[PDB]
Amino acid sequence: AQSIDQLIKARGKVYFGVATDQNRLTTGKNAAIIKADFGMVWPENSMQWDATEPSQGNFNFAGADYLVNWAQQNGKLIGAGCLVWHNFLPSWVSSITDKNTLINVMKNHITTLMTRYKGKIRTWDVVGEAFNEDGSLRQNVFLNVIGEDYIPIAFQTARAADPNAKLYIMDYNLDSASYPKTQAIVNRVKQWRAAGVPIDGIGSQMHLSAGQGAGVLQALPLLASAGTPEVSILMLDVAGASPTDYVNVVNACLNVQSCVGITVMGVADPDSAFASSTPLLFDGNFNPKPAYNAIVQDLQQ
Ligand SMILES: O=[N+]([O-])c1ccc2nn[nH]c2c1
Repeated sequence: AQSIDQLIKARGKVYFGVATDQNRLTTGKNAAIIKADFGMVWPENSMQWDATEPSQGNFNFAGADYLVNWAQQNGKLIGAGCLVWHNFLPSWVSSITDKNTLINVMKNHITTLMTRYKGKIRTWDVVGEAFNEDGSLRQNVFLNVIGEDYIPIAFQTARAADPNAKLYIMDYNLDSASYPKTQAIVNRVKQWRAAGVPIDGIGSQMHLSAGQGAGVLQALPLLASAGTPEVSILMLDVAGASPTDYVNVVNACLNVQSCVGITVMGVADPDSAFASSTPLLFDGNFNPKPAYNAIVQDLQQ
């Protein structure tokens, strides 16, 4: 067996996933590789705020429907996001200056997207990139205008929109247990859960430099100590694609009982935003790279 999704499921995890979108599925060998080797897809761009709600209350789902329908057509799980973050955020939103207006805009955005696909989506990334590197909360428009309540409200709204989905907060630079940001998200998530915020998961966005895989072995169990039902690895790529870095990340998930799976940022190196760092698991000829084969070896029993 050569599918890393099949192999990780045979170790008891839920999926090995990949980010994609209509533009990828219509070209190259992406669809064929995803069908063969991955068990879950995420929309890279098509579910982000600027794509789905380019003006207030005016929604569009052309790309998102394409991806969701492709996943259902091909028997793949779906993760989607990000509902509330500063990236891909239209200026019409970040121009809002008052709490109630932004709350209602945010709630309508969450509810409309999640209701459209109710029951079909495994995981929603509800809040993203909410932390500064020092562990304080990032002064995005949601924090600046709503205040700290925005995170409780976002999660409570998402739970109502689709109670079947696993609701995640996600961030990057959570890759060392000694880094302030990693410690802060754990402390805040534990506080938020004790306050009744339904945070089901922490997702670690792992855009890694060479050699950073080893730190994840202790960072991931730190993240899991916040008490969420789940943790996951998102947006994974590694500059140089060292088998060692990738195997370390996989082993971290294997060693964390609440880690449900791993999502890689793309399929083939030339299509990565970081293509020249050759950071993915397939080369430009769509052949599996040494890191892919090292994952296969690590997961086979
Ligand atoms: O894991 N992912 O590659 C991924 C990509 C885009 C997203 N938007 N929200 N969550 C996401 C996860």
